[PDB]
Amino acid sequence: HWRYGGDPPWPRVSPACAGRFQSPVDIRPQLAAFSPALRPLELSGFQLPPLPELRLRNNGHSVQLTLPPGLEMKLGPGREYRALQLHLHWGAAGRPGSEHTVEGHRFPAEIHVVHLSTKYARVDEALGRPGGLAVLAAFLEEGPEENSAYEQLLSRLEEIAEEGSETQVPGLDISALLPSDFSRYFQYEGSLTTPPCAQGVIWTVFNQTVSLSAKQLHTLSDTLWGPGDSRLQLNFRATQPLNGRVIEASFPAGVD
Ligand SMILES: [Zn+2]
Repeated sequence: HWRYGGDPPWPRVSPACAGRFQSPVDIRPQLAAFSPALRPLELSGFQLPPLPELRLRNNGHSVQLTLPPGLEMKLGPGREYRALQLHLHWGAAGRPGSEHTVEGHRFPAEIHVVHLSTKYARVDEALGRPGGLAVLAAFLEEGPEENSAYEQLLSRLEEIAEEGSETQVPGLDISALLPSDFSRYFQYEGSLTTPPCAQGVIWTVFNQTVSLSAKQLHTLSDTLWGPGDSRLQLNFRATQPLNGRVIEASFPAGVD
């Protein structure tokens, strides 16, 4: 069972993790290719009613929320997706833990919403195929006040503190966990960021962050336990070389 960090490498057990087009990456906005074909993201069905409830589980590597059928996400013509699940990556006290970085800057945490192309019917069919999976990624930053949407999930972490434990949470507005600016993002082709590291994943990284209180960020990083009896912390993969890939930007960066 793979773990975050070390020692031992990931490719010893999962060779595809040594592929050339892996995620996450460092984003350098002044060097991204401006692409006016990248239009605002379109989501539908993300505002869920309270019932039915959704599964929330500590899998030892993250906390993962299973999404119900019917959430649709469109990256552009020919690029339509159904949402499957979301999960988080974080650091520890006084240490950030986002997966993507911007000019080498690491943010406190990161949310990933994983989607399946409408071209397939099962995740296993889509693994490794160009565009088969798409992930929406947003950075979580510290703001002054409590984020009410995130509190619906963060208040439930204590009951799933032990690795492998699960609970049920009321339906909520999944789009309220994401930034409000759907027009400004970066996009590139990469991989799953855990084994088996399958390539072909379309990554979309919002430029705008979401704000959580200091207490909420502490709740996220300090509540859960992983394998053995190590704290579930620093659960992010190191950034990977672009190897000639171009990151596109849906907007002009771009001055400083
Ligand atoms: Zn992830």
